[PDB]
Amino acid sequence: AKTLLHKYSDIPEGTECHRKAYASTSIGGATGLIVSAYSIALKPPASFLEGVARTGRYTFTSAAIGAIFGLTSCISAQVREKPDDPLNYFIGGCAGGLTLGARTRSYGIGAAACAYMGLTAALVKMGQLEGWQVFAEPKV
Amino acid sequence: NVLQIVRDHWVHILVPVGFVFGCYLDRRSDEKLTAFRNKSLLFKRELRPNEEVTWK
Amino acid sequence: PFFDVQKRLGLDLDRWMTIQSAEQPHKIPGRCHAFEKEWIECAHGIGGIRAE
Amino acid sequence: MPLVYMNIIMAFAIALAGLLMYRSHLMSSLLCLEGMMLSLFIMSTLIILNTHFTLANMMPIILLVFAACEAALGLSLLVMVSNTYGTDYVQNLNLLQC
Amino acid sequence: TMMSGRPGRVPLQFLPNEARSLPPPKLTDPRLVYMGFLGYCSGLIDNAIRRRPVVSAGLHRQLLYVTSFVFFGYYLLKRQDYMYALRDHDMFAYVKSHPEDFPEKDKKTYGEILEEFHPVR
Amino acid sequence: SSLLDLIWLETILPKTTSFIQMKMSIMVSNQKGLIKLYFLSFLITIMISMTLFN
Amino acid sequence: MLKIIIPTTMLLPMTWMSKHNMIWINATVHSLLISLISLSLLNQLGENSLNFSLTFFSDSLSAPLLVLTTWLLPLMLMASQSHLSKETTTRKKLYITMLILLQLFLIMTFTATELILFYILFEATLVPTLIIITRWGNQTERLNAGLYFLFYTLAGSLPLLVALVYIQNTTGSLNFLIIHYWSHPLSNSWSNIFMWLACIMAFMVKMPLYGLHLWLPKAHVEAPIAGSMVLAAVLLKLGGYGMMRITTILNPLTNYMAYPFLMLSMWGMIMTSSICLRQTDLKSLIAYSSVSHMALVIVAIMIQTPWSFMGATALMIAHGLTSSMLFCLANTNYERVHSRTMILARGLQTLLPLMATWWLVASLTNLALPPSINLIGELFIITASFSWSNITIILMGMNMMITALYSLYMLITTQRGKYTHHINNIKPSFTRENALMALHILPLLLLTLNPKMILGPLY
Amino acid sequence: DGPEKNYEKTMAILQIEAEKAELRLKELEVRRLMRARGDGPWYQYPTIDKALIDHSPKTTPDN
Amino acid sequence: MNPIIYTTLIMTVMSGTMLVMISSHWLLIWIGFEMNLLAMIPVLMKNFNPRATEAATKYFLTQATASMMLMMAIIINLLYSGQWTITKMFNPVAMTMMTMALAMKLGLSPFHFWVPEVTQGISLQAGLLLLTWQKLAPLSVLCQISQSINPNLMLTMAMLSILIGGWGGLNQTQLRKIMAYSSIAHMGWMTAVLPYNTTMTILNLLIYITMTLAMFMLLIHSSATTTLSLSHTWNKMPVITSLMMVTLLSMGGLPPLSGFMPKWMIIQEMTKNESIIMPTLMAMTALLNLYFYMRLAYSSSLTMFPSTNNMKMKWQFEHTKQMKLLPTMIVLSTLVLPMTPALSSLN
Ligand SMILES: CCCCCCCCCCCCCCCCC[C@@H](O)O[C@H](CO[C@H](O)CCCCCCCCCCCCCCC)COP(=O)(O)OCC[N+](C)(C)C
Ligand SMILES: CCCCCCCCCCCCCCCCC[C@@H](O)O[C@H](CO[C@H](O)CCCCCCCCCCCCCCC)COP(=O)(O)OCC[N+](C)(C)C
Ligand SMILES: CCCCCCCCCCCCCCCCC[C@@H](O)O[C@H](CO[C@H](O)CCCCCCCCCCCCCCC)COP(=O)(O)OCC[N+](C)(C)C
Ligand SMILES: CCCCCCCC/C=C\CCCCCCCC(=O)O[C@H](COC(=O)CCCCCCC/C=C/CCCCCCCC)COP(=O)(O)OCCN
Repeated sequence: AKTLLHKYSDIPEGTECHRKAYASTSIGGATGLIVSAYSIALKPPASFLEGVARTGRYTFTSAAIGAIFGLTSCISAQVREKPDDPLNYFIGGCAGGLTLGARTRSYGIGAAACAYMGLTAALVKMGQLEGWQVFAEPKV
Repeated sequence: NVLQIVRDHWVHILVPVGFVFGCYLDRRSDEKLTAFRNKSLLFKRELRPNEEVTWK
Repeated sequence: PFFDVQKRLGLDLDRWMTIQSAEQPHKIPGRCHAFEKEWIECAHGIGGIRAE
Repeated sequence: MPLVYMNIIMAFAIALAGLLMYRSHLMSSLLCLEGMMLSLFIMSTLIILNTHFTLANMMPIILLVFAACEAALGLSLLVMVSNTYGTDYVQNLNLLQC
Repeated sequence: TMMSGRPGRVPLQFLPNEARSLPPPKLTDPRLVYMGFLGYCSGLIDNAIRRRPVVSAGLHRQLLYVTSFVFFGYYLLKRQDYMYALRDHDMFAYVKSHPEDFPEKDKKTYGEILEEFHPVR
Repeated sequence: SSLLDLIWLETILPKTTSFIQMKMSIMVSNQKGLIKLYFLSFLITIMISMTLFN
Repeated sequence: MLKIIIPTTMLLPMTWMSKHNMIWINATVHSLLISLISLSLLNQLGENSLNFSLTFFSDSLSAPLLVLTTWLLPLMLMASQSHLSKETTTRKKLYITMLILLQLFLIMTFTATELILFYILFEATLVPTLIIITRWGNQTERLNAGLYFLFYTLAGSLPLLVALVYIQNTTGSLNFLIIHYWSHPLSNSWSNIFMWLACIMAFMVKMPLYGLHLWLPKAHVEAPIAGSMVLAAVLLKLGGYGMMRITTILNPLTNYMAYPFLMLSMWGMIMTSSICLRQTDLKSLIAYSSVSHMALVIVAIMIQTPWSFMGATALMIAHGLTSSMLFCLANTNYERVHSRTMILARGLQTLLPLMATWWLVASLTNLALPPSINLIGELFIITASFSWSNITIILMGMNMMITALYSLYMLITTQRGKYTHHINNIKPSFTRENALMALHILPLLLLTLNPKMILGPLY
Repeated sequence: DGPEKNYEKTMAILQIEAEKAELRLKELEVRRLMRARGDGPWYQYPTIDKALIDHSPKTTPDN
Repeated sequence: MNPIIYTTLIMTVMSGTMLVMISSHWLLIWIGFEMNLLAMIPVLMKNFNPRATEAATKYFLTQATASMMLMMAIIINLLYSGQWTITKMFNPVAMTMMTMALAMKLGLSPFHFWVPEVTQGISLQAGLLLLTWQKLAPLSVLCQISQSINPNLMLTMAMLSILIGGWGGLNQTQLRKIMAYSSIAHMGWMTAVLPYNTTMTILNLLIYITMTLAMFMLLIHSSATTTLSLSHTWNKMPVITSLMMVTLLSMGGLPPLSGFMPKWMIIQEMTKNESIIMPTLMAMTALLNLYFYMRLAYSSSLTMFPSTNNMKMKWQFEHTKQMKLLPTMIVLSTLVLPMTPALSSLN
């Protein structure tokens, strides 16, 4: 539910790198499990063993991406000594994209994932700073 | 030949008629923005003895 | 959406079954007749937000 | 909220899961639908009788009637499927695809 | 805005009685002329689809299209004007009834207001 | 002319978009038409909305 | 303004009820008559504007563009009269209808006192152009060109709608007068940065900016002649006009948000000028020249100084006329040759001397020769950019030299040299083409006498 | 025509647009307050009518 | 079937929808849904064939599951508050389940899978009725309880619906599947503005109904089901292809055509509630709908595909049956932008 997001957000950005990495790993694992369940439901490959292999690889890939993103972003935030800077989230997103490319083993997916994940992470950080709303409440 | 060229050249009068109609519409639309006629703080003028409006 | 034909015509097609306290046969009372009556009278003609 | 209502909602959820699992035998799908309907009838009857909402005693019967009608309709469709294929396996309905 | 639950509303009235207190749209209204133009376009398209002389196939049919469109446009314009008048009336009544939420702004002059100047170089 | 205008500027904005949308269309529209998988996905999304959005 | 909009509308029933062999005559005559009516708008005053009504207003920025738009249509008809000979009456009438609709949309766009109406017509100008490109196009790549032209524009302009409605929600009005009078500074924030990007990108994509210009060579090459002239002359100026109208609310953010676009334009002018040198096609060469000139206009607008704006307006008008002339000449060559390749037909000056004269005059005007308004706008922008920074002169001078080089290369390859031996269908030039070139060029040499009419509101 | 015509037309147009902008801001604020509180004619979601209640002896004193 | 029986079934479908819209009791609304489903099935099976039977059984299964979920939600709402009137839901679980039930009935993703197949199996006339008329009851019910719906669930389902419709429309070749995905995307657009302003929902519904009625009537007029069968049309009735291309451009959201009115207006409303990211995303997504509409227009009218010899014989015969209201539908779906403020009529 929203408990994992609260766990990730409660930690200060510039401290507790291991806890941030654990929270990001949990979020990535949950997303990987959900996408694996959808893939299994819509495309039953051949049997139980292939299905469990596919769900395991998807969950591991997503968890690795999340862990790398969290660790890199927190490390950059601490080292630069400048929190609330979207540049740290951009570096984290590009690192996550790089691990996605390494897991898929093709340079094109790695570069595209770096670009389009650093951009998304930077946008998320900017929204958190400025209070951008995705699901806006019905004011008027 | 009268009443014969009309059936072939009646289309030429369309554009000038449209122009005249547009001029009339412009004047009529200008008639709706007279809320400050002769009340501007710069062009405030006393009317002539035989003048009713500053501009039309 | 909701075309209130009933209130326009005063037909009462389906309004008798809406609540517990509305003209039960043989005047058999609901188990929570008093509470429902109190809440309905509290929230009548007040609007959804203010009633809540 | 006592345990009886919890058990009835659990039965409805189990029947819904059985309907959505879809092993084979579309007749089993219809059976799952009607199990869901029976759970609905039991729950509504208990709720209405508990609160002495007299005028609402009509609601279950009406419900049942309509639902049974749907069941009949469903059965008809099933029959036609078999008459086109010789059997009612769910996997045979794959002519139309996204 | 959601004026659906506005008190004292007849459930299925196109034009309430109070809507008669507003000036009706002129018969030469530009919007009514636009509805007439839409009717004429519908007539031309109808002639085109049926494979008939587009300009001069059915004069009665084109006239009926124009008249129906003008009729519906007139009534729709009346309803639109009434609804907008209702919205403005509710706005003004609410702003009058709640002076605390709409305080009078302390009118100020540009002479005693400091706006930062950003030179262009 | 060739390397920037005809190769990389084409690869970045239009060609990448075309490739991504083609791949997504192929992924989404490839359904065998089995209602077994459809209703399994329906159950999955019912569970997800029940436990996530509350 | 309705004295202009109404006759343009009446052009449609006039065309559709004309005889089968007299549509061109009527359309040309009444289009020219309309242009004369549009001439009255040019007499602007040093004060605010000619506020006609609540919906339309005219400035000294809108007046030259409006006059050029009204003047272009007769030339488009004379250009299209050639390749539509074997076309049915209904399709020719549909073509003229598309041209008239395009002119009407542009006329309503250029005044558009409210920004949402401006955006609505600014996107409405996209349908007739796409229909013209994809329907009456020769090559098989017209479909891809139409798709590129549609999507490049729409992707950029879609966030603009959101930005505009947001501005209306906060500011409370989108009328340009109120927007100008009540303007307030934009604070340096991420939200304001993205508002700036949304409001700017929609106009920068259409100009086009270097890096987003991929749609322009395709659209210009695959389109028919009339589509080519309307793209190069007027449709490119929509972005610049919108940018000069909308930069009134983006200060002082622009002071540092202009760096990426300034660098992109100041390098893309050099890149496209160099590209023009090594080109196997004429229309592609002219399209890249248009890209270079529009990049210079982008630099001028982003500098945001009075001389920048004056030079931008002058360059807009001059480039429109020059590019239209060049596309006309290329089309006349292609009609006889049927190949559209620069080196396939050579030495045409020996066979067609007057067309060689027209080629020389068009190349000289494109070369920014004094005292033509091309060089007036060029020099104003050069001085303004020099005031902005002393190092821009290097890039601008390099662009000038390369521009001269590729202009004279275009002239020499097609006009000088020995004629190609195996071409024997170079018929003498008709009176229509000579009249078209004369009507293209004479307004330029006439406007060089009264520059103040095209120098914009900051004159 | 003379400059006074354009001058006064512009003044009238400016007044109209300024009034419209102020009215739009007021409308947005009024809508926000009305939806937040619910004490105005707008955003009045229906409730149960109280004319449906039966006020009669119910065969049981305690209702 | 017999014309009298067909008319009776159509009257019963309309009566069920009317009963859903004009009733203030949850049980009566459920009864109206059941009547609609019961009478709608033979309309799909008017032209008997295996494809029609399979489509009808898929539709029946989906609708029956949705109705059972709706009844369970009604039961829970009654349990936690002894109220039958359709008003604030008074319970989160009941609201969630009723939202899923109405999503299943409407066709919003991820419950969208049945729409393309049901539209493909059944005929054009059946498809036209299913695509436009069916939406009126669930949309009315959703509008009646919009103050209780959770914005997160509705907004995410609408976004997913827009994405799925846009992506799935690119691949399809048959016109009926293209229409199904177009309907999915339009409903994703329309249900996103439910929490904010239901008037925009009704306006978008009316505009979409007009556009899809015009397009389906044009497809029936020129009896084409696949893309190539439509490409052959220009050789006989070019006017139909031109009108269809104009309507397709309108359906893509291109101004100044009528199809731009809803999207624009909808965006405006979500900008009043400080929702900026989502309208931008839905616009860039509707670009995909525009793309496949443009591809269809390229195939149909803007280019002349090769014809067939036998088509010569079709030149001599005229369309015997003319469907009334087609010109009106085209005009209303193409040239009604200047009358946008009439949406204040609370249509
Ligand atoms: C020796 C002389 C040398 C100089 C000659 C100069 C001649 C100039 C002719 C060209 C004029 C250009 C067109 C100007 C149009 C803009 C002005 C126009 O819109 O005004 C309209 C009026 O236009 C004229 O009535 C009609 C002029 C149209 C014809 C111009 C002359 C040339 C026409 C040639 C047409 C073809 C000739 C025949 C060919 C076979 C409406 O005026 P209105 O808004 O109410 O004025 C309000 C202010 N009032 C009350 C003081 C008047
Ligand atoms: C490709 C063809 C051309 C397309 C269009 C090109 C133009 C788009 C480029 C965007 C213009 C600039 C964007 C942001 C400018 C702000 C300045 C910022 O970048 O500099 C530093 C910002 O630091 C980092 O840059 C943070 C952002 C990092 C993430 C952004 C992505 C960077 C690379 C992505 C390139 C992709 C571009 C094309 C996308 C498709 C200064 O740090 P700081 O003083 O503290 O913050 C200043 C802002 N404040 C004052 C409001 C707080
Ligand atoms: C293309 C745009 C859609 C066109 C739709 C077809 C047009 C022809 C329809 C013929 C008339 C329609 C209705 C017939 C009049 C009598 C019915 C009347 O009593 O209904 C009233 C209501 O009248 C209708 O709602 C207005 C119909 C007008 C529709 C046109 C608006 C389209 C706006 C944008 C396009 C501009 C028009 C283009 C030319 C038509 C009662 O309202 P009320 O019961 O109290 O509120 C119910 C709604 N709630 C529940 C949400 C509160
Ligand atoms: C030829 C292809 C060109 C593609 C152009 C696309 C990029 C255009 C630039 C971004 C477009 C989206 C901007 C949003 C529209 C402006 C609205 C606005 O300004 O409101 C902001 C909202 O700002 C945003 O929401 C921006 C979110 C952006 C999400 C979409 C990202 C799209 C891609 C981003 C990177 C692209 C930038 C470079 C593009 C270069 C061209 C490829 C204020 O937020 P408030 O709620 O009022 O907060 C006040 C209280 N603190």
